[PDB]
Amino acid sequence: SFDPTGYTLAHEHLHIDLSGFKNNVDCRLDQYAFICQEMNDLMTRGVRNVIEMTNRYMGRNAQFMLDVMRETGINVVACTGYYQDAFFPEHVATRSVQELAQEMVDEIEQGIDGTELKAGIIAEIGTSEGKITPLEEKVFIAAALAHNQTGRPISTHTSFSTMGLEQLALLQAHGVDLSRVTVGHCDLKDNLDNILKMIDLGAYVQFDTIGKNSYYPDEKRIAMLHALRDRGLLNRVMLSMDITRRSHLKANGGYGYDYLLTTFIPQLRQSGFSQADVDVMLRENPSQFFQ
Ligand SMILES: [Zn+2]
Ligand SMILES: [Zn+2]
Repeated sequence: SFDPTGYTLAHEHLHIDLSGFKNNVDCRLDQYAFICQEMNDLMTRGVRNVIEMTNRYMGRNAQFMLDVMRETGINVVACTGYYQDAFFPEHVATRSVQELAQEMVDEIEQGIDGTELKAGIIAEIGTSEGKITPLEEKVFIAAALAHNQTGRPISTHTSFSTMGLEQLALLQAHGVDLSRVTVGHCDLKDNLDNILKMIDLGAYVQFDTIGKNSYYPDEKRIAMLHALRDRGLLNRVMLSMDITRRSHLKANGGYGYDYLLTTFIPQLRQSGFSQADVDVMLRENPSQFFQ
């Protein structure tokens, strides 16, 4: 299963389909051969695990993930949960918070999509830009309930690096040990103040939008990583690319998942990070958090 001797990409999508919400086939990331080739490339750079963030109604495909693992040998940790307000199915409003929690618990305990594969994390649970809507609050409470019963960690989605502290306060008010929560997308803006506060509360933070330079530059992500390294806070930071589109794949003229290792990490080491510093974020942290 999980291989603690190798690297872990903390937030990725291997099979996601948000094409129906957008009317864009680019958002239907389901090109098997290409995805398998990308996993083989990751394997050559020491990656052994990928935490998949596609929950049921985001277009998850357990069989596809089982197949990718069978073909490449990479380990994929599947998730369970609900996305964000704009993408919620109608039933998030009509079901009770208890029913939502039960669903997440069964996906963790029995299996997902009719297969033998089980969800290993409650994720990607998100909030909207600059606000937590009533339905998102309900989903976060359900996540808290499912975590309090199964102990599986919670991995979130912050919209443009907003509301992270609010997500933590909500989860903690519902009995969640914040060391079991990792805040996604903290790297889409100058977000040091919030990040330091989140780490102070005991949560893990993620710089998982590496390569998405039209949103925020990698140079600035590197500067923020240095601020964390300077304060001895690297043991709370995890990394990823958050690949979501066909155009992100190398076969389609994109940068691919391994861009993290072929390009970003080399720039990070060039700016001063030791390989040990890198290994804390890519190997140590995930092994301690995801298991
Ligand atoms: Zn996300
Ligand atoms: Zn994502």
